[PDB]
Amino acid sequence: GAQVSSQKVGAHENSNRAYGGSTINYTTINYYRDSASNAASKQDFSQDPSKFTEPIKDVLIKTAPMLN
Amino acid sequence: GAQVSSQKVGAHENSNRAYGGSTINYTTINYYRDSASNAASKQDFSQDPSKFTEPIKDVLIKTAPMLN
Amino acid sequence: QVQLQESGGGSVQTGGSLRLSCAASEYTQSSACMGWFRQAPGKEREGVAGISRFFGTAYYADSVKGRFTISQDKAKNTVYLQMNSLKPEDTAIYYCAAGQGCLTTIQALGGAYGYNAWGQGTQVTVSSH
Amino acid sequence: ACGYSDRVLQLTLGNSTITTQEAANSVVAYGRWPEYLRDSEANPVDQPTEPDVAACRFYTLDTVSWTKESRGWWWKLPDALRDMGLFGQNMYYHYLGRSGYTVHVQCNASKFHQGALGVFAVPEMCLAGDSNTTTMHTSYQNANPGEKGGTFTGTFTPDNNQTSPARRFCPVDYLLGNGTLLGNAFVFPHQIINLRTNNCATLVLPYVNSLSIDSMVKHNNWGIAILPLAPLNFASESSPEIPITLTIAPMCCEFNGLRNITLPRLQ
Amino acid sequence: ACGYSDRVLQLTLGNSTITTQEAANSVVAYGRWPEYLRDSEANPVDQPTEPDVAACRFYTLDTVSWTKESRGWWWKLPDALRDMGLFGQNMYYHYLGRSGYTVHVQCNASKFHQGALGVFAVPEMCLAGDSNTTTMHTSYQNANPGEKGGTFTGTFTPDNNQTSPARRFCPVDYLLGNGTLLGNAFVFPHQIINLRTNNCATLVLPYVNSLSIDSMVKHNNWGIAILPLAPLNFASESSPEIPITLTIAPMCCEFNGLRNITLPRLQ
Amino acid sequence: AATSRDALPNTEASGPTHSKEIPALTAVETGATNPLVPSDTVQTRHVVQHRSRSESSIESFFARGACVTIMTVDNPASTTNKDKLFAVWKITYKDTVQLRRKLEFFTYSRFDMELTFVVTANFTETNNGHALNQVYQIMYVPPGAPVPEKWDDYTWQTSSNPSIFYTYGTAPARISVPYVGISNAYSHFYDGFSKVPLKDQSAALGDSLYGAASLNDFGILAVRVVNDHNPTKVTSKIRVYLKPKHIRVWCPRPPRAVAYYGPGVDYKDGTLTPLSTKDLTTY
Ligand SMILES: CCCCCCCCCCCCCCCC(=O)O
Repeated sequence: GAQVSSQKVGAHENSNRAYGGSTINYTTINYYRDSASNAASKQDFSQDPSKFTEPIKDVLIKTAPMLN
Repeated sequence: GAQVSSQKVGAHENSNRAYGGSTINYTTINYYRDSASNAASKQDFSQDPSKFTEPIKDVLIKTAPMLN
Repeated sequence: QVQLQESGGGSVQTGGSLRLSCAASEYTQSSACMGWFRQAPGKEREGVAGISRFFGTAYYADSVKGRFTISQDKAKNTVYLQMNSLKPEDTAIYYCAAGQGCLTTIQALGGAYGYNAWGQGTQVTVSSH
Repeated sequence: ACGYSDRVLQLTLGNSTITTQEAANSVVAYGRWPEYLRDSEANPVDQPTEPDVAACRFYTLDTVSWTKESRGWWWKLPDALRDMGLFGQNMYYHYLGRSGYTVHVQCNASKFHQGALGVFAVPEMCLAGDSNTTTMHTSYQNANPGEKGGTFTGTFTPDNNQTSPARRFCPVDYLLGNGTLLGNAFVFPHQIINLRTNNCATLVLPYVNSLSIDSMVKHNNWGIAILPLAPLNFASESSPEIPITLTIAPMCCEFNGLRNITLPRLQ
Repeated sequence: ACGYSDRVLQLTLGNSTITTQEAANSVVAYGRWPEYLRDSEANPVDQPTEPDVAACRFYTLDTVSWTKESRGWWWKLPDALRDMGLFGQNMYYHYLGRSGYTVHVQCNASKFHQGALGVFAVPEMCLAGDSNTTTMHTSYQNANPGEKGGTFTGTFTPDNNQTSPARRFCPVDYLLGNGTLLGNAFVFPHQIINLRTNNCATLVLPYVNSLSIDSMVKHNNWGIAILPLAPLNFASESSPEIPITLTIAPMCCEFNGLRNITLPRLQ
Repeated sequence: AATSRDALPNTEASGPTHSKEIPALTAVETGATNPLVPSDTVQTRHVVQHRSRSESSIESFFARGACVTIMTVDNPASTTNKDKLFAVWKITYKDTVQLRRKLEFFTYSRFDMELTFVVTANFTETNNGHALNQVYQIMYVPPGAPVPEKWDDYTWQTSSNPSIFYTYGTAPARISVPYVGISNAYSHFYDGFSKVPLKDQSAALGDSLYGAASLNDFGILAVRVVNDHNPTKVTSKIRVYLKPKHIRVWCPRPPRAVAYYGPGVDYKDGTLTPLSTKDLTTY
């Protein structure tokens, strides 16, 4: 029941027959029954700030006049 | 998500039905999400010293005259 | 910045005690040796006193050693400057000087070079009225 | 077949051409040719300034003299080109910039003259200062002498004027002014103007830094060190002299963050 | 549909953007957009200098004041940009060169202010001199005032100082300083900043000469004439004032024959 | 495709020769080192080489931790006059020498740093009183964050500053940090300054240190003994060891030949004598 995930490699070791290049992955294993016990996956998602930036009813075309 | 690598055998145990001969490999498992946490693979690469030794624009033929 | 706000402009006679203080409450890479600069309108701006943020690295200008001392409050956050036995030659506008990353006052020891936040300026006159 | 030789060369950058007959081939630092900033490596967003032939051409500095008692000579890039036509102008008006250079030092003598000159290109040629009281104490003015460059000395002289220090470099020759034996200097891309064989040294240097582009006004990426490896002698005279001249050319010159003129205090 | 209008405009050249809400469209002189020098039309052999964004961006001159007694104002190109950042530098260092420009004059008032300003671009705006003794007698210094430009007058004044003449222009307004009625001025590409309607005038001028490229230092290809067609009045006051500002941008800027710095005597 | 631990090329048999091919003669002025092998100058045999440059790869050369600093903290009595000692130390490789010079073989480098924390503790006052096992919190204060002023101020709460809680008597503390440079690589030598002194500015307003920049400012490490005032004082030292793993380097420089003098390249009088005495005609 292992959870193997990828690592976005930053600094690279002069290696590509072990480290460096060829996709470096990590393993994770949940030991507890309760989700509250698990570690943070950190594999999150982004969104569009619109709901805060453009909370306007009518579509905003940046090139057009705001007021028309 | 284990990483099994080889060992360049130096001294050999009077063994070849376990150790000594038949390719001895090792295992490695990444436990952390960040690449910065990983151990050094040590499986590196060499290059040609030329960029330091022969940084000359024109090809150096060792048997020919340097100056021609 | 840090906050640098100084006062203490008392025109005392030649041979009296005066205290100068500069606020350094906020804790950025905090004023290391700190710094005190005087500008004599005859000359220019020059470095004078300075004690390291944590350590006892206090540099003293040749002209002010012994008479002028630097000390501060590692809590109440303000930098004191005890200037006693005042000559008329010390009549200039003083300024406090934040030298951030302590190494700024470890490498060069004295301020001047590693100093990014500049003080306001207090006029001190030491005369024969 | 056609008589083509590595001693006889001619290089052309813009409306300027260099020609020689006593070359010792040509060096391309670390095997990398100068290049423009790649999209994958870029960072400032604004559209860059590429002056081309305008800035990218040969520029001749002020000639110095080689004699028996000279200890060496130095220059920094871009610094040594700060006041050279367009390039300099383009340097002073933009916050950032990058460039490569083809450095060509000239110094011919006679088949009766002798001596060897080490021309070393040292990326990040951070020289040593003159005080034993304060470190990293050399001022901007003294650090950057520009086109005239500076010299090395055979004896360290610590400044003892604590009232108004000199704040300059005191680069000892044998320690290549950096605290490291001149002997290893050969680790840097280099050539040797050994009078017998050659009259010139040509090195092509790409842009080298810890980042794609930097403020050339604040930071020098390459240093030019020229030290006599062998002494200068002629026949049997006591004080011979032979001039040395450096012509430098930026390559793949580009700049960003255009703004108002920078007027630094040089003195 | 989206509210797009000819009054509301924004133009961008380099790291500079102009924006307006009271425009009267935009004029492109003779229907020709500025362009680079074509191979079929070229003449100097050397590889040209194309500064791009470096020189080709908006440049704002010194603001002048419009009042009831102003007779008009004038500027020449490139002249009026001679000391503008890179372009000027690039002008002073090269023998030849060509360029187009997008001239944008600014002058807004109130819906309670009135007046009309004629902005005329006159190729080869050779103005008239002040002497009745000698013709074509205006000196270089007085001819080229640069960024500050010059003005027109309502009364001709002949210089009678025969000892040390003034040697300047005396451009009569109604004769558009050239001996031709201002009324026909409309033959030149133009616009009118009539306070009611518009706050600005935008004209795009291509490079115009009798030849592909010319010495911009010696010769001005375009002139900028701004004269109040209608007088400036506000409410019922006696001396109203409204500022006028010109921002100019070279376009397709190119130069050849790079050499040493030109240091002209401007005074 | 040549790895670090692969065998170097074998030396092959070569007999006598006499012709127009010139291996021995070249010209160093060109800046190129003649790439000769033994067979070019002497008659050799066929030899199957077995040795490899496994141990000299950049990785391997730096595959070790080095004491970078020694920090000092204590826990005195409550009745004390002088305040309890807390140590603050700016993160640099240049307080020590050994590690520095290795790093200095190159101009630029990229690496992920692994830090270890060996902690020592001792009694100082010749008494017979007692102390209870100590816990030490090593907080990392990055540039900008509030640096402690008291052993007991609000900073030690650590809501976003990385902090280590080390119990004395257990495995030394070890963390990892990625390539944190503001540049694309860490610069070991900077040929410049931070500020540009301008003409219409006061010299004072325009000065900066030569070779000093933010490229190297990583903040400080703050440490204290978490334990509250103890009747008999206890002294302690945290020795930090830095290992640059997953390392990459650029531009070789000659190694420091004269003892260091400050974080720069400067050297002092009378240290400028690295080589001893040796006559030209003796072995
Ligand atoms: C609590 C753990 C601390 C985490 C933060 C560590 C701060 C990063 C500092 C890394 C740079 C060290 C300086 C040496 C690099 C160099 O040789 O230039």
